[PDB]
Amino acid sequence: SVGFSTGGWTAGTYFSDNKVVTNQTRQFLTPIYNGHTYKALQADDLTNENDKSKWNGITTPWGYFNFNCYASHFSPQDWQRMCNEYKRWRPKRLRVQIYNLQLKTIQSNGADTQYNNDLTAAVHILVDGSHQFPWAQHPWDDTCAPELPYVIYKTPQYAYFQNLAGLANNVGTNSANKFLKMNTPLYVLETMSHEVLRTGEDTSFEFEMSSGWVDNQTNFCPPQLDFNPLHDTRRVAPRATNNTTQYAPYPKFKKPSNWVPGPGMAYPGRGEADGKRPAPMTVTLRPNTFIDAGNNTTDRFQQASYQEWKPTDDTIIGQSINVGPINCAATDPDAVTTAADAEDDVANPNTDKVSSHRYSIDMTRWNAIQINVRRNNGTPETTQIYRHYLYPMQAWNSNQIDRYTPIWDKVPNTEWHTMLASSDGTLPMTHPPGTIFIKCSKIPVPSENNADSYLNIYCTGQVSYEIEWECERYNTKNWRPELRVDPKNWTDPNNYNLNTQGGYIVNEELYETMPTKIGINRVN
Amino acid sequence: QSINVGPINCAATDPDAVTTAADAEDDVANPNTDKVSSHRYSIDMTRWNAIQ
Repeated sequence: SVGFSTGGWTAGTYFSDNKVVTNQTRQFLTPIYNGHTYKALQADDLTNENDKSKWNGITTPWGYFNFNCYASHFSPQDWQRMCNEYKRWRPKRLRVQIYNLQLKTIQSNGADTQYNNDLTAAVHILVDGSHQFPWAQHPWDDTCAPELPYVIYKTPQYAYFQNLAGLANNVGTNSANKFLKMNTPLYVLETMSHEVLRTGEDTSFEFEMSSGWVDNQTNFCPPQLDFNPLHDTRRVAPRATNNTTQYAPYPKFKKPSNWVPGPGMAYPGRGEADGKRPAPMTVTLRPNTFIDAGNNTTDRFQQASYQEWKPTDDTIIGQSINVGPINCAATDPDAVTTAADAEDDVANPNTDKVSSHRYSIDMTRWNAIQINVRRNNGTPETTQIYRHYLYPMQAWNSNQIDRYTPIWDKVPNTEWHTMLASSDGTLPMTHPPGTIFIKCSKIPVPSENNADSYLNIYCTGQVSYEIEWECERYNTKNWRPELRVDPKNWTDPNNYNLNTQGGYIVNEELYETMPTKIGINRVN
Repeated sequence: QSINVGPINCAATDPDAVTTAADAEDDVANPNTDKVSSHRYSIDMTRWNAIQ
């Protein structure tokens, strides 16, 4: 009833050979969002020249839970133990419980604000498990459940994309412009069946997860260098004299390999001080039936070549498609393109404060690739491949991740996709755990004039979430001891600890990395 | 050797009209530009104009 709890606090991590189970409970707060209504959100009004986008979408009264991050499921201790004791792991399933719900009215009496509970108020809880709504979740959003278990979790508001103002507009006849505008979808969560719960009710959800592995081990040997120098190779290298070729054997310590360095792009980005085109890769969209108005009413394109339309810089900035990290097996951009978790004062350099995946010592990831030719006049020349695509006989490893990395990303729903090897370290999965949407019930109050007037309320409760992790211990024949995740290298010995104000101390002087793939060697 | 390969455009949308065309007779007397069939009409957002 009203005086019975619908659950209890569940916490702690279980370790075993084949599986690890994490248990977290958070007290959460859900307010009223967006005035209980749906609104269009147009970035052209919200932005300015420093960062401009034509992004259009819908903001909703709903909010959602986000469990996607490792620091959400692992304490620094438990993350250390994962990295030290297991060669790889992946999430098998997620169980979420929402319970001990409280609905309070916010009512002002004089200057005081009084908080009384409405025992008959309800909460809307929607789970979209088949992903029929947009999936607005960017993996690096700051909306994830809090790291410390005693911190309140404010649920983020849900909003999604509709169209690009430059592409979708009223221009031309039988044009991609109107069709993008006509065909723009609208999603309202009240059109799907969902639960409504009062204080005595609770609910639960389970999600099966299929994905690739997070690999904790590193390759000490470049696959090209794994050979025995004591012996000759039968294979001979060409030597060009005049119009003929003379052959000589490769040296014992240089043996040609069948194995090609993995795909990679070393592009840092423009490095500009604005927010216009910050990513290494930007993309522009021009449907072939698109009509350019020659105004600001549409995107702008000049034809550079026959049947080629080059976007203007404003068009590139406007469509705001930013792609990164794209580096894959190239290691030069690692520090610059993977960075996160930094606030910019500009007063003090955050260069070493920022987190990035730069710390991998793996030997399958390349600085530079050189191709070698000889011209007719006898001049050898070598150039480098800065964008190197998928090619037969490539083998490589993912970059390292840390505890502040998001766990998963959603694979786009499309006909075709290539192998899912992420540069940011997420595990792409076709169906991630379904989003749990939460909304306070809309309690209307009578009004003399016609007006939308409701009762100001909010929801508080406890969310318990649990992931079962499939893991594997390592065996090695290595004689020597290996690197492990440890505090010894920290600049600041007092880290992941509390100060006298209650502040949680993380990475104040420098970013202290607790990365995967630090020490465990696998043989080629 | 007369080896001709097309359409190769795949996800690039600029060649769509020009490289996919078919079902046209050439009199040259009247323009067949709009008479010809091609797959140019997709509004899909996964296919790109340009990559920078």
